[PDB]
Amino acid sequence: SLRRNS
Amino acid sequence: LRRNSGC
Amino acid sequence: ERASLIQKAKLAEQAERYEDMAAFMKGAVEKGEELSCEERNLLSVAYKNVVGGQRAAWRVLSSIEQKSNAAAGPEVREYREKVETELQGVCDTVLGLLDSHLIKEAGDAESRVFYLKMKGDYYRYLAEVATGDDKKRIIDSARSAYQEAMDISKKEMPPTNPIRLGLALNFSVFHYEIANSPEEAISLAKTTFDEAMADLHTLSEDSYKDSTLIMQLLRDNLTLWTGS
Amino acid sequence: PHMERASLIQKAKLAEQAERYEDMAAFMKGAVEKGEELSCEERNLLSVAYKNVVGGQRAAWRVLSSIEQKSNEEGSAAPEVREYREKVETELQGVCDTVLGLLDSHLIKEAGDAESRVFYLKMKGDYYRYLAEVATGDDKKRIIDSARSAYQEAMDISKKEMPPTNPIRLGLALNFSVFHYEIANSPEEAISLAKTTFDEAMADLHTLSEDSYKDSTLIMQLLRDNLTLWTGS
Repeated sequence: SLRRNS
Repeated sequence: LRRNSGC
Repeated sequence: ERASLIQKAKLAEQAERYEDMAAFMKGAVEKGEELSCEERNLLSVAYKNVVGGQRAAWRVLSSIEQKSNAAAGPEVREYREKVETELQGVCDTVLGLLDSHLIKEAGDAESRVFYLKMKGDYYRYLAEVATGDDKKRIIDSARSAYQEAMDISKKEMPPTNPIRLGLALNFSVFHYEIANSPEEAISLAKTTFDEAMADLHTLSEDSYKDSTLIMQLLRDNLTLWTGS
Repeated sequence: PHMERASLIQKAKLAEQAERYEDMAAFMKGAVEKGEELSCEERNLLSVAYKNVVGGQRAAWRVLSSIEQKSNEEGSAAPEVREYREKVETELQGVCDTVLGLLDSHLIKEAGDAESRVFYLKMKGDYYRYLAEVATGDDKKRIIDSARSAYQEAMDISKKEMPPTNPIRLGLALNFSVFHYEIANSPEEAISLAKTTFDEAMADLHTLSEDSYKDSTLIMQLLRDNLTLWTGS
């Protein structure tokens, strides 16, 4: 669980 | 490969 | 002139001076000519890096600010407000560039989707920091751009198009983060991935590389959001 | 509002966390301008802030100047490189001039303690050395000398008042040896300074505490890395 990709 | 100086 | 501004933006990129690069790209846009695919990416990279750093900083400060109680003075709020205003100003600039010059009646669906994705994106950045009643309208301004871009990408582009893929990725992120619609987000990401998977066989070496890149970002997001 | 000293230092610490070194330097400049002496912690905030600011500018300037060298060699193709390298140069020069301004107006105090005087004088040498990296004119000689003087004045203090294991003494000698090698074009003087500095600190490592050892051996490794590079061990 790490920062969402964009 | 570059010379070291102040941190 | 324009040539020189593009030359200087490429030079600023090489020197990792994205603040300068964005400035040159803004000046190049302001010349009124259509940006070439290469030239669009220069503009996008420049501002992406600029806002990237601002957003990163703002997240750091806001986290410090929210983890109040373990100390928090007026400096955290005040300085987070400084960075916020600064970040908001950049978005406002990009969006200005987009309405004033880049988003045009009809071009190619690729440029067309790119600039509306871009519009959605920068409104989403504004939403990330938005706190007032403006939150509603900003969120909507981003929904509209992303949806207008969606409409173009779904008509004019195949589901394997990296621009279509990238847009859907960011719009799903918008549905999850900003809109607080995880169901809508998961579905968009799922559909997007599943549809591009069903057409991967057709793609060439160059095409495949760009498409599967974004497909992995979609898959990584789906894994994170669904808990699997 | 909240632009009182403590708040400026608080905001400089916050800007550091947020990796906003342009902002951090601004807060530190404003904190210096309040007229109070900087604590060791405060000194480092100022140094880190400007080191990062100039760091990025120098990095950029080196990128542009190398491209410019390629553009002007014998048998290459057909101003933007020069113009933009000049923009970055002027910008970089402005920052050094700011740091040096602060050092001469507020930080360099005859009255200050040895460790702090050394710190600032090493700083005066670094920022003049940075100006000398981009200096091409007749000003190059004056700049080179202004850096030599500051490092030498700092050397004299560090050699009297400090042990050879002092990280501030070590750091200074490292930079001064870099000045000799790069700027002064005295590799023999540079190699010797770095060798002597390392060897003398090595002869005293046994005395140092847990915390002292970590900071000292860090700089000694930088000296060793430089010596390896310069001599070809």
